[PDB]
Amino acid sequence: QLTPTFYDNSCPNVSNIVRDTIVNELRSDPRIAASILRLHFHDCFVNGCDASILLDNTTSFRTEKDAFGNANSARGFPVIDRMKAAVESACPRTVSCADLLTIAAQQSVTLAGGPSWRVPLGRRDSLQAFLDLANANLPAPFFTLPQLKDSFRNVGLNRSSDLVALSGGHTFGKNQCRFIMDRLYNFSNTGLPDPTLNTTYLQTLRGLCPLNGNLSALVDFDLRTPTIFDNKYYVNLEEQKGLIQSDQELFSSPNATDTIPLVRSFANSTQTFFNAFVEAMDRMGNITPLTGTQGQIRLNCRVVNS
Ligand code: HEM
Ligand SMILES: [Ca+2]
Ligand SMILES: [Ca+2]
Repeated sequence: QLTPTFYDNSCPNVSNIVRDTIVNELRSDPRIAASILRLHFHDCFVNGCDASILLDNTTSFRTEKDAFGNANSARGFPVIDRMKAAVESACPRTVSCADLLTIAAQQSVTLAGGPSWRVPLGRRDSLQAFLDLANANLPAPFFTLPQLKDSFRNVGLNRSSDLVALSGGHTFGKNQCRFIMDRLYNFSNTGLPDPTLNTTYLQTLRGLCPLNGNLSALVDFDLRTPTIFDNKYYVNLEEQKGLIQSDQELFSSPNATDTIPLVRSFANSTQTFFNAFVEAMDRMGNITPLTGTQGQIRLNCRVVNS
């Protein structure tokens, strides 16, 4: 069983070291908090939160960094290396990369203005990386609501609250133009923009992402508060201003009978959202962890101990 007090004796300063690292990084890179939260999400959805995503290529297995959902998208790896080194200095061979990334994600949310809580700890590091599983398990922005639900259920998160609350991670961070081009100019081969996208916002997005333009250009997930972790993400959905298809479907999908009331509840109360986010975050953080003597306490998050 994972427990929040796992390192209270072996490394009481772990959370503070993680926090300090993120605070320093945020000065030069204001997007790092969002990036780190996403790394934890992509770690947990592939064989569980086992730091498998942090592993680099080997001649025996490919890195998850080359998965469609990670390649030229996932970032912050050097920052994780930095805090790991700092933690290894303070507490040699004690804190796993899996736990480190989980704490990093929580501290990132808190630093961005979100809720503060102690995440369960005790996870251990994987002995391999899973590229094929990452390609299969990571959800895509073009997924329909049924597909999004399927993706979450596939890894162990059955609740619509899990999906709606965790999607709130898009209350900050960036998204490439490439992922919304269809919504803007030719949605589902209709030759028309996605009808669930507010027409005024449509114009704004088209200006940021012109047809035949730079597909790697970045746009804010939350037009209200781009870098603050708050419930504004849901207010946007209510006005048909979710950025990607997967965001707006939580409110507009024909299959959203169960998700609409959740979107409204989170848009109506910060407390309700934050409570749900922490609950869902801990559930995601409890996905098939290696514990006890299983796996290792990786010294270098990029490679398995030898
Ligand atoms: C429900 C399905 C989800 C889909 C389809 C999805 C899709 C995406 C896409 C397309 C991007 C843009 C990547 C890029 O342009 O490089 C992204 C970014 C992001 N996602 Fe998600 N996401 C989902 C769920 C989540 C969850 C559960 C979290 C965390 C709790 C999360 C947190 C983030 C953050 C913070 C960013 C910004 C990262 C950065 O700016 O570096 N996402 N997501
Ligand atoms: Ca993983
Ligand atoms: Ca926000």
